[PDB]
Amino acid sequence: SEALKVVARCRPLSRKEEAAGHEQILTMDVKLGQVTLRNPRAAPGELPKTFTFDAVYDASSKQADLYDETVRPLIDSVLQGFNGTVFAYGQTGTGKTYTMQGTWVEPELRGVIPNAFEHIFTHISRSQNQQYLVRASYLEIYQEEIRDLLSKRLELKENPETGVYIKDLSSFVTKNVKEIEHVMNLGNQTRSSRSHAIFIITVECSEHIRVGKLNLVDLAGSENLSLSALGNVIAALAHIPYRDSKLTRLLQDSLGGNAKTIMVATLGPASHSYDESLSTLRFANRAKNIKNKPRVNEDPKDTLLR
Ligand SMILES: Nc1ncnc2c1ncn2[C@@H]1O[C@H](COP(=O)(O)OP(=O)(O)O)[C@@H](O)[C@H]1O
Ligand SMILES: [Mg+2]
Repeated sequence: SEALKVVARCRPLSRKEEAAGHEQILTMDVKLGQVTLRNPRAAPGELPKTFTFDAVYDASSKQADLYDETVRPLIDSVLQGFNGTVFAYGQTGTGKTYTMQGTWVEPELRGVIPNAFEHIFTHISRSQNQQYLVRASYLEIYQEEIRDLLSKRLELKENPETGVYIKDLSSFVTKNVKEIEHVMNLGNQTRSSRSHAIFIITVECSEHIRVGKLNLVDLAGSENLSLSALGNVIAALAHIPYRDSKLTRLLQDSLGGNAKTIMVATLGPASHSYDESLSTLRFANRAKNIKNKPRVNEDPKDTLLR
């Protein structure tokens, strides 16, 4: 058993936003993992609300910090045959994509996905007397239709032993960071604030075989039936209605199941979005009272897939 780990990230205030006359209202205390929100429409005597998380990251926080401190251990577990999930929840414009992919490709500015690639293949090539098979899949849920970004409309099936899976989901084998970076490139080329993006990395490992799955999820902006389903599942967990959306059926394991999960609550510092921030913080605050039970995974001799 283990708690869902929630962390907060806040992007900088923009010139554009200050030009419009918007005050900053989000403050963080990085030592204490805390977020504080001023209500710009607050009565005299009212105290800001403070939320506490496992870690917080503010405007001056760098991409490597967030990776090495919060996410790197999740990916080391995946390398040892655990299932892991990272997902970014937040208002459009607050940095879900910046966090997950990066907007820039340079090593210092990459997001969690391209760093996970670096991490994974460095480990592999440091490894000895051990064969790893890495496969990557890249899909999108839009209007509760699963689309395959690397092909199409795909269907969801729930078999007894194996579990919940997707029919005909393409899944490319990747020897390199170069090769797995090409897959993500072609996926992005096929693709945004209304859709959910899921990047899946599997690592079969033989020394005698383990398998770890990693879901790297960039959700639709919290402003959409799937965000509502996720809203209700979290609330029940913290009868869970997983079947109310394609998204919550897929993340079934990451939310009260067989996986290590990290939520990245992404926030904007500005006064025009007090209510959207509040909603995110409250949601991130429920999420941290969710308990998963991650196990290490066996893998059959026969894992032949196309
Ligand atoms: N921490 C950050 N530091 C610098 N720029 C950021 C940060 N977070 C977001 N941005 C930038 O602000 C914009 C919004 O980020 P994005 O990830 O696209 O938001 P979302 O995907 O949640 O809609 C992008 O241009 C992005 O490059
Ligand atoms: Mg985005």
